[PDB]
Amino acid sequence: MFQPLLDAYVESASIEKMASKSPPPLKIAVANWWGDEEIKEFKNSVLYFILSQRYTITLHQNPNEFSDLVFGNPQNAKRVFYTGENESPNFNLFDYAIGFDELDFNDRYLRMPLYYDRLHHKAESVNDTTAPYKLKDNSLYALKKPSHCFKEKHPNLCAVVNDESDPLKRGFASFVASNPNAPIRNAFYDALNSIEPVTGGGSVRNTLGYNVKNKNEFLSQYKFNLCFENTQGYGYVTEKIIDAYFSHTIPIYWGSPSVAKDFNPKSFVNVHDFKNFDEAIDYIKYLHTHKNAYLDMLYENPLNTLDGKAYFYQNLSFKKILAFFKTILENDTIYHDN
Amino acid sequence: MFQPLLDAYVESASIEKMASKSPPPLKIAVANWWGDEEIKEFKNSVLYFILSQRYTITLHQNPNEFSDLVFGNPYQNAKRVFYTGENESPNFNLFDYAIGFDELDFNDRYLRMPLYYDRLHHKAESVNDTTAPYKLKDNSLYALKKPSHCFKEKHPNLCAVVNDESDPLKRGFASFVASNPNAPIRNAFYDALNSIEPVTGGGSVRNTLGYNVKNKNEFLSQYKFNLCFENTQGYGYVTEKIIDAYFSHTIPIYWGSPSVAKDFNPKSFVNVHDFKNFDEAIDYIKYLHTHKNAYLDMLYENPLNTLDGKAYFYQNLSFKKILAFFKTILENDTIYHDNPFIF
Ligand SMILES: C[C@@H]1O[C@H](OP(=O)(O)OP(=O)(O)OC[C@H]2O[C@@H](n3cnc4c(=O)[nH]c(N)nc43)[C@H](O)[C@@H]2O)[C@@H](O)[C@H](O)[C@@H]1O
Ligand SMILES: C[C@@H]1O[C@H](OP(=O)(O)OP(=O)(O)OC[C@H]2O[C@@H](n3cnc4c(=O)[nH]c(N)nc43)[C@H](O)[C@@H]2O)[C@@H](O)[C@H](O)[C@@H]1O
Repeated sequence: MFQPLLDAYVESASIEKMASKSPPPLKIAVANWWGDEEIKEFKNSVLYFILSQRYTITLHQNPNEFSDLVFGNPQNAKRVFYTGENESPNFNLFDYAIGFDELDFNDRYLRMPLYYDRLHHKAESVNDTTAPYKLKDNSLYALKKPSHCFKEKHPNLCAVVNDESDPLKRGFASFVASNPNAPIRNAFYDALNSIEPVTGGGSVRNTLGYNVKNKNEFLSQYKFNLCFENTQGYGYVTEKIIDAYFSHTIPIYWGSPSVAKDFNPKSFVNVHDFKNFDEAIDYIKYLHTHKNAYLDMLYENPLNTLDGKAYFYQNLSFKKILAFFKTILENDTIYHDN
Repeated sequence: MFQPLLDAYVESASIEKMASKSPPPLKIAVANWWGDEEIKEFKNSVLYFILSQRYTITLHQNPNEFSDLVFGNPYQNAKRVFYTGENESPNFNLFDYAIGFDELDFNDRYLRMPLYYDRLHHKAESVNDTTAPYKLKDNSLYALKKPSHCFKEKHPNLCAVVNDESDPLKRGFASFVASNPNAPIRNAFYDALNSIEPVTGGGSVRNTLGYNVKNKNEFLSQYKFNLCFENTQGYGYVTEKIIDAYFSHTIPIYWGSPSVAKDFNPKSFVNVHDFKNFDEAIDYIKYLHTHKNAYLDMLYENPLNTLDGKAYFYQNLSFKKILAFFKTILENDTIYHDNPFIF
C-alpha cells in the first residue's frame, strides 16, 4: 500500500517558507575522479533537491576555486562523503559523511539511506494527472506543472491500485537484477523458483527473453517481488524495497537485518526473521495460498507508527538534512587529516 | 595531585576475582613483524592485562593459524579488532570492531579507550613499589604482585616534592620532552612560550640539556609546568602525555583534544583550547607562574571531574566496561566486515 508511505514522505518534505529571506549562494565542489554520470546523479539526488530549497547552488569541479563544501568518494575545504553503496565512511579523509550506517558521531554523520532518495523520485513521478497516487495540494512536489503520461506507461499498476483489478489475479513473484555478483540473492532465487516459477526481468536469471524497461509496471504484475540488497549491512536499505511498495507488490526482503526499524514488519516478508531459507520460503508459500493474510500484508502501512503518526526511522526529513548542513556551514573546524 | 587520579584508576580496575583458576582460552592474532620486544610491551599493555583476568591468552603471529580475534591495524575473514596508538579513526568496512579515542557510538562495534588509560595502568604498576610516594589500596589487583624498591632511587626529586619534602614553587619554569619533529603547533608553541621564559627541552626537539632525558617523569617533576602537546589535533585524542604531567606533580600546559575537559578537570591544568590564541594562554601561564595561590590551587585540584563528590572517568571507562565489550565480541557471531568474494 504505497499511498500512506507517500503521505508520510510528502509530510517529511515539509519546510518553513522563506518569504523575507532569499536563498544565499552556496558553492559546492564535486571531487575530480567523480565521473559525469556520478555528477548527473548527484545533481538529481534528493540531497541536491533539498539543499536547493534553501541555497542558490553552484556546482563545479574545479579544485582552484574556493568552495563552501566538497563532495567525494574515496584541498583544505570541508569534505563530505556521500555514498549510495554499502560502504562505511572514512572519517580520516572526510570531515562529514552521509550514509546508511546505524552510527552516531554527533555532528559528523547523518544517516540518509538510498530509499529516501528513491521516494523523492517516485513523489515527482506522480505529480501527474494520470497517476494512481495522490500528492497533497500546495505541497512542494505539487508546485511544478504535472505530467500526463503516468497511466499510459503503467496501465496494470494503475489498474490494480485503482481497484480496477484483482491483486490476487497475477503471477507469483518478480525478480529484477542485473548484477550477478550477489551469491545470496542468486541462491535465494534458485531456491524459491524451484518451488514455484519466479519471473526474471533483468540480466540475471532472466526468463522473459529481454530486460524489462519499466520495472514498476513489471513489478505491478506479480503478487511478490524478490527484494534482495546485493550484500548485507546494518541500515543498508536501498531503492529496492521502495520499488516493491510502489508497484503494489509484497517485498520479499533481505539485506539490512535491522530493516524492521525503517519499515513496518507487517508490511513485508523479512527473510532475516528466519533461521534458514527453507523456513522463509515456507512463509512465502503460506502467504501465496492464504488470500486474507496476503491481503492484510499488502494493505499494511509500509511505515511504522508511534504516537498516532507514521514515521521515518530517526525522523529522517528535509529539516533534519537541512540542519545537518546548516551545522556544517557554520562550523569552522576541519577534522580531516592534514 | 596524582594520588586521587590513581585512587580512581584503581577503583575503575576492580572486578570480581576469577571464580575458578581455569580461564578459558582466547587466541589473539597480532602483528607478524613484531619482535620479542613488541610482544613483551603488548603483554604489558592494559588491554592484555584486563583480558588475562578472564581468559588464558595465547598470541599468534603465524598467518596460517586460526584465532578467535585478529588485532591492531595491519585474517581477512576472521573476527577483526581495530586498535591503534595513532590519531586515526577505524575503517569499519575491514574491521568488525574497534577500540579508539573517537567520541562515537556504533553500538556493540566500538569502544573508546584512550591511550591515557593504558598510561595509568603502567603508572599504577610502577608504584607497586615500597619506595613510591603514591599508594595503592591494599589487596587491590595492582598490589597483589611482588613490589619493587627502585622508584625513589630513580625519582628522588619527584618523591621529594610529593612527600612534602620540597617546595613545588622552588623549581624551574617549564619542561618540554618531545622527539618527533613533525608536530608544527607544538613546535611553534614552545618557541612562543620560550621567548617569554626559557623552556627546558629534554627530548630531541628543542633540546636544552645537551642530552635526551632518560627518566621523563623524574625530569618533569623539576619544573612547575610541563608543555603537554599532542602531535596532532583530534577530538578525544588524549594520550599518555597529560598523565605524565599529573604523575610528575607539574601543571600540564595542554593542547590536542578540544574536548579534553570531558576526560579531565579543567581546573587542574592549563587547557590551551580554552583561549582565542596562543598569546592569551601564555598570558594565563604567566599569571599562574607569578601568583602562588592560583598555581597551588590548580596543582592541588583532582585531575578528574567529579559528580556529587565522586571522581569519575568520562563515560565510566573501567575494567568492567572493557570486559563487557569483549564478552559481547566473543559471543556475537555476526560478521560485520566486508565479505570478500572475488568475481
Ligand atoms: C542502484 C544500486 O543497485 C545496487 O545493487 P546491484 O545488485 O549492484 O544492482 P542491481 O542488479 O540489484 O540493479 C540495481 C537496480 O536497478 C534495477 N534493475 C536491474 N536490472 C534491471 C532491468 O533490466 N530493467 C529495469 N527496469 N531495472 C533493472 C534493479 O531492480 C535494482 O532496483 C546497490 O549495490 C547500490 O547500493 C544501489 O542500490
Ligand atoms: C607514544 C606516542 O607518542 C606520540 O607523540 P609523538 O609526537 O609522535 O612522539 P613524542 O615526541 O611526543 O614522544 C612520545 C612520548 O615519549 C616521550 N619522549 C620523547 N622523547 C623522549 C626522550 O628523549 N626521553 C624520554 N624519557 N622520553 C621522551 C614524550 O614526552 C612523549 O610522552 C603520539 O602521537 C602517539 O599517539 C603516542 O602517544
